Amino acid sequence: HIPHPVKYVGPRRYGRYVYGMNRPPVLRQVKDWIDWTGWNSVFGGFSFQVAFGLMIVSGVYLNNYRATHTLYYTNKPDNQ
Amino acid sequence: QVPDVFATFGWERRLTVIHHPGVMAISKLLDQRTVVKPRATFNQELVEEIGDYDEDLQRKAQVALDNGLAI
Ligand SMILES: CCCCCCCCCCCCCCCCCC(=O)OC[C@H](COP(=O)([O-])OCC(O)COP(=O)([O-])OC[C@@H](COC(=O)CCCCCCCCCCCCCCCCC)OC(=O)CCCCCCCCCCCCCCCCC)OC(=O)CCCCCCCCCCCCCCCCC
Ligand SMILES: CCCCCCCCCCCCCCCCCC(=O)OC[C@H](COP(=O)([O-])OCC[N+](C)(C)C)OC(=O)CCCCCCCCCCCCCCCCC
Repeated sequence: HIPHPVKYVGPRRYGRYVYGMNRPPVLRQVKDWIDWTGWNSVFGGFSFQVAFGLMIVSGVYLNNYRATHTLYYTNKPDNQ
Repeated sequence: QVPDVFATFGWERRLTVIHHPGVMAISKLLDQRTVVKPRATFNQELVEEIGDYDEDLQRKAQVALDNGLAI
């Protein structure tokens, strides 16, 4: 490996929990958590499903909608 | 004049080296955990962090820090 520094630049401590006072917004806390535990796991874990989902759902336009207007021999109506 | 001594470690598998008689005496003395005691010295930065885990210890640690006590 290559020795590198800890990349976490967020707040190292929020202070003692006192009935949830003087704490960051929820979304800020979620972001700090993922920063603290690493985004590499998030990207790695979600990558497989994102890829599969994007490909399957992309067929809604690439395979279904487009195709409806793809066949060049379909727009022509008979007896017209 | 300080003579050299053999210092051995391990019970069944024993490793022998040469060592200083005074350094070995200190080593065994520090093994007397009931006699020789580790003591903590605080600073204001670390005392504040203690409160995040034990509020009572923070107050007591602050007293020790204010008096410069190794406790
Ligand atoms: C205005 C806009 C208009 C529209 C424009 C549209 C443009 C296109 C949009 C689409 C996007 C294009 C993007 C192109 C560039 C992408 C560049 C990029 O970022 O890619 C990299 C990105 C991530 O790669 P990376 O950067 O290497 O990852 C970084 C990591 O963080 C690095 O960290 P790491 O490696 O340390 O990561 C963590 C790692 C750490 O791991 C390790 O430490 C290694 C461990 C290895 C051994 C593992 C042991 C075995 C596993 C044990 C655990 C098992 C648990 C699960 C058990 C399951 C039991 C059933 O852990 C893992 O990854 C593996 C373990 C986690 C669990 C694994 C679960 C199983 C996986 C295998 C199966 C996957 C398939 C599942 C299918 C479903 C289920 C059957 O990959 C992708 O995004 C995928 C490819 C994307 C390009 C192709 C897309 C094609 C389709 C596009 C269609 C789009 C729509 C088009 C519409 C058109 C209309 C006109
Ligand atoms: C709908 C069907 C499914 C239903 C079931 C779903 C099961 C999964 C639920 C997971 C919940 C995990 C809870 C963890 C415990 C949190 C405890 C707590 O209060 O923590 C406070 C703590 C307080 O912070 P702290 O005090 O720990 O701070 C640590 C110290 N510093 C500041 C240095 C970082 O903060 C958090 O909440 C941290 C945890 C955040 C975790 C967020 C995980 C999200 C999981 C859902 C993923 C959704 C993905 C959607 C698609 C995304 C696409 C890219």
